Amino acid sequence: QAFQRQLTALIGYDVTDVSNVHDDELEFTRRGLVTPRMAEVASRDPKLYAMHPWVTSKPLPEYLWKKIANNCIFIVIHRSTTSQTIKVSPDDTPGAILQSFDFVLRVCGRDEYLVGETPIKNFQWVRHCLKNGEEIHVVLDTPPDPALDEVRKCDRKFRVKIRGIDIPVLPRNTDLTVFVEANIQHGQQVLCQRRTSPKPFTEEVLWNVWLEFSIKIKDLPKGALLNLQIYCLLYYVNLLLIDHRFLLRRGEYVLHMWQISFNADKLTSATNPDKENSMSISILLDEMPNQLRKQLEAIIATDPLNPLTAEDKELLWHFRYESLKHPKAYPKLFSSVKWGQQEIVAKTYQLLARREVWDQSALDVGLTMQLLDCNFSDENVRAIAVQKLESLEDDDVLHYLLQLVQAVKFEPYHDSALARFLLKRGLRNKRIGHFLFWFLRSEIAQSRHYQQRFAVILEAYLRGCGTAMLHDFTQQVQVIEMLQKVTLDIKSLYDVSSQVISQLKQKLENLQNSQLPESFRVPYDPGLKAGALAIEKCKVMASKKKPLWLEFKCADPTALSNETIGIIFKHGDDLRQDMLILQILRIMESIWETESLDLCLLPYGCISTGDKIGMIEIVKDATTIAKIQQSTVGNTGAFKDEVLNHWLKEKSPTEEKFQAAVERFVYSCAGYCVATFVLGIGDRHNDNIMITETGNLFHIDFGHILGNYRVPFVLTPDFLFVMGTSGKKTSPHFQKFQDICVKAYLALRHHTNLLIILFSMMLMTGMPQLTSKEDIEYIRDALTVGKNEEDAKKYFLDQIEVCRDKGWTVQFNWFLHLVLGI
Ligand SMILES: Cn1ncc2c(NCCCS(C)(=O)=O)nc(-c3cccc4n[nH]cc34)nc21
Repeated sequence: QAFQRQLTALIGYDVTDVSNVHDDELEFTRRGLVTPRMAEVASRDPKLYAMHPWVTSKPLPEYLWKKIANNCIFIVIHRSTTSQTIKVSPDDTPGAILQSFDFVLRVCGRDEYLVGETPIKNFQWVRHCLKNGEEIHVVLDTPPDPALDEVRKCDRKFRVKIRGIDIPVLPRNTDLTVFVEANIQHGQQVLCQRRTSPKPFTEEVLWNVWLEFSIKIKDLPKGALLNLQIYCLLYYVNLLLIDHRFLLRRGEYVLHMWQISFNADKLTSATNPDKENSMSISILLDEMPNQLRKQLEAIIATDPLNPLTAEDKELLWHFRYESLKHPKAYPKLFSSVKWGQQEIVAKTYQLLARREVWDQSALDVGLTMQLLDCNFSDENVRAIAVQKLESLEDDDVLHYLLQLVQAVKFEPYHDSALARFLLKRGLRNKRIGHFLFWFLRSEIAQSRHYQQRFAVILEAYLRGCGTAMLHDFTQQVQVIEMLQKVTLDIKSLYDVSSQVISQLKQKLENLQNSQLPESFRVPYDPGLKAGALAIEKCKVMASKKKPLWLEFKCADPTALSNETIGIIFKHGDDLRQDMLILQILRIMESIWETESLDLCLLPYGCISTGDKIGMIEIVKDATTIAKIQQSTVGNTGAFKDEVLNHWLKEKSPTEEKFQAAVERFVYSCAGYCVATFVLGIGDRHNDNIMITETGNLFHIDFGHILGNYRVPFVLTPDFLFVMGTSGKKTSPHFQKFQDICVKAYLALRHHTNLLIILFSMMLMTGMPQLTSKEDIEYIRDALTVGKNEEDAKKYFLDQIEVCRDKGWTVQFNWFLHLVLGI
C-alpha cells in the first residue's frame, strides 16, 4: 500500500482515484498495460539494462574523422592511484581494449559505461569527446549489480438528446444567448453537425431536444468523437461515441466542460475536474492514363500542409491501389477516406492488409509522425506508423521522444499502440525511461486535459523500471520540490538586495543541513550525479522572474574536473515551450549530421518540472551579448560594433584560440540564424543571446518569445565585425558564413516534411496561443516549399542582407521596449 502511495508522490497524481470518470477506460488501461510491462521486463538483459550503454549505429561524421590521427584513439584508464593511457583502434570493442589492457570501463565522474559488442567509435560519449576535442578518461571498476534493478513482484440515424447546461455562476456579461453545437468528429474532420435553438443565457438552460444526425449508427467509426460546444465559443467537452470495448456509448451523462483552433487540448476525452466552477452539460444516448498519373504524383509530392481538394481526394481514393505503392502518399490517401461510411472504412482495411510496400519501405520518421497527428483517429492507420517506429534504435528514440510523448495527446483512447510503444522502449532502456518519466511528469503537473492518461502511462513505467530507478526519481523529485519552494518564496521578496541574497543563502543553508538528499541525478543529464550545493556561488539573478542561480558539487569522487554543476531554477514561464524548441534544435543537428555538416549549436538541458517552473543547465563560461555591451556602454543602448571582437581576444589567452573562437562563432552564428529563421523565432533582443568564452553563440529563454509572440533574425554589426566586415564590405569569414548558411539551410530543406510535421505538432501541443492555420503555415514559406535550390539559396541570402540593411535598428528598438519601457 505504501507502494501505491510512493507511486502517487512520484507521479504527482492519484491514478486509482475515480472521482473524475464516467467510465472505466482509465482503469481498463492500467490492467491492459500490465502485459506489455511484464513482457518487456521479463526479456531485458539485466547486465545491459543496469549499464545502459549509450551507443549508435550511424556512421562517424566526416568532421569527427578528421579529428583522428591514424586508426588511433587514446583512452586514459584509471584504477585507485595508478593511471595509464592506451592506443586504440576506432573499430575495436570495449572487451578488446580490456584484454589489450570481471571489470568494466566507466567514464570518470559519470554514471556512464563503455560496454557491449559495439565499436569504440559507436559510443556517444566517445563522439562527444572527439567533437569537443576532449580526452576520454575511464575508471576501471566492477559492473553494477543487476539485482539492484529488481522489480516488486443499427440502421438508425444517430441521435443525442441535449437536456441542458448548468453553471453555478456565469460571467458578468449581461445579457447574451447560448446554443449547443454537437459535432461528430474523426481526425479533426467533422462528419455531421447539429445545433440547438438559441436560448437566454442563464445559469441553467434546458432544451430537452433530440438532435438527429444524418449518419447511421453502423456508419460510426471507432474513435469518433461527440464534440459538444457552447456558443454565445465558451466551452467544449468530448465523449467517445464508441468506448474501449467496441460498445456504443449509452445512457445518461453529466459532463463538466473546459472553458476557452488547432489546440490539442480541444481533443481530450477528459472532463473538467473542477466540478464546482465548471460549466456542465447533460445529454442522453440511447493502367492509369498518363495525365492522371502525373496529376496523382504531383499530389503525392506536395507538402504535408498542402490542402487536398475534393477532386484530389476522389483521385487518391479511386486509384488507392496505385497510391498504395507510394509510402509518401499514405497520409494523403488516408485523408481521402470517408470514415463516415462503414463500407469505405471496410475497404480501407482491406487495403491496409496489402502492406507489402509499406512494411518493406525504409523508415521515414517525418512520414511516420504525420500518421500520428490530429488528422488520424483510426487505430489501424496509426498502428502502421507505430509499426515503423519499432525499428528505431534507442539512439533515435531519444531524438524524437518528447514529441512522441506529445503525440499521445492525439490518441483517441488511453490504451494505444503508441503508448505501449513508449512504455516498452522506456523499460528497455534506462536513459529513455528517465526522460520518459520527466516528459510525462511535466505534462501531468500542468495539464488537466491529459494528466489522467499520462499518469496511467507513467505508473505503468514506474512499476517496471526497477527498485534502483524508483529511488533516484524519489531523490530527484524531493530535491526539485524543495528548490521550487525556495524559488517561489524568494520571488515574493530590481536590484538583488543583501536582505535577499542573505535570505537565499540562508534558506539553502537550512535545506542542505539535514533535509536535502546527499546526492541526486541531474534531471537534464542522467549521467551526472549532483552532491552538495556551493552556497557561496548561489545567487538570485538580475531577471524579472528572479530565477535561482544554483551550483552543486559532483557527488562522484572519480570525477576529474572540480567544476561545479550549475543549474538555473526559474518560475514564471512555461518551460515546455523551451523544451520543444531545444529538442527541435537537436533534431536539426542530427539532420545536419547526416549531411556531415556541423553547426555548433548549444541545446542546453531544460526540464519542465511543474507549473510555469523548471530547471535549466548552466552553460559554463558564457555571458549575454547585451552584457558584453553594457560593459562598454550601460544605461544607453549605444551599441558599438567592435566590442564583441574585443571581448573574445580578451578571453582567449593564445591568439590562436582566438581565431578558433571567431570560427566557432561563425559556425554557431550561422546555425542559429538558419535554425531560428525556420522556426520563426529569430527576432530576439540580444539579451536573449549568449556566447561562450570559446566563441560559441547560442540563443536562450525561448519561452519568452513564445509567450508574447522586424528582422528575419539576429546578424547584428557586432557579429559582422567579428567576421571582419562593416557596411558595404565583405570578407574571407563573411563569405564563409554566407557559405555555411546556404549549406545549413539547403540541408534542412532536404527534410522539409519532417520539420513541417514537427513544427506543426509543436504548435498544437506546446504553443496553445500559436495554434492558427496561419501560424502553422509559416514554416512552409520559411522553407520556401516547391522552389529551386538556386531560388531558395537566394531567398536566404536576401534575409541576410536585410539584417545588414537594418544594423542596430531593431536592437535599439528592443532596448526601448524591454530595457526601459517604450
Ligand atoms: C543556458 N544558460 N547558460 C547560462 C545561462 C544564463 N546565464 C545567466 C548570466 C547572464 S549574464 C550575468 O552574463 O548577463 N542564463 C540563462 C537564462 C536566464 C534566464 C532565462 C533563461 N531561459 N533560458 C535560459 C535562461 N541561461 C543560461
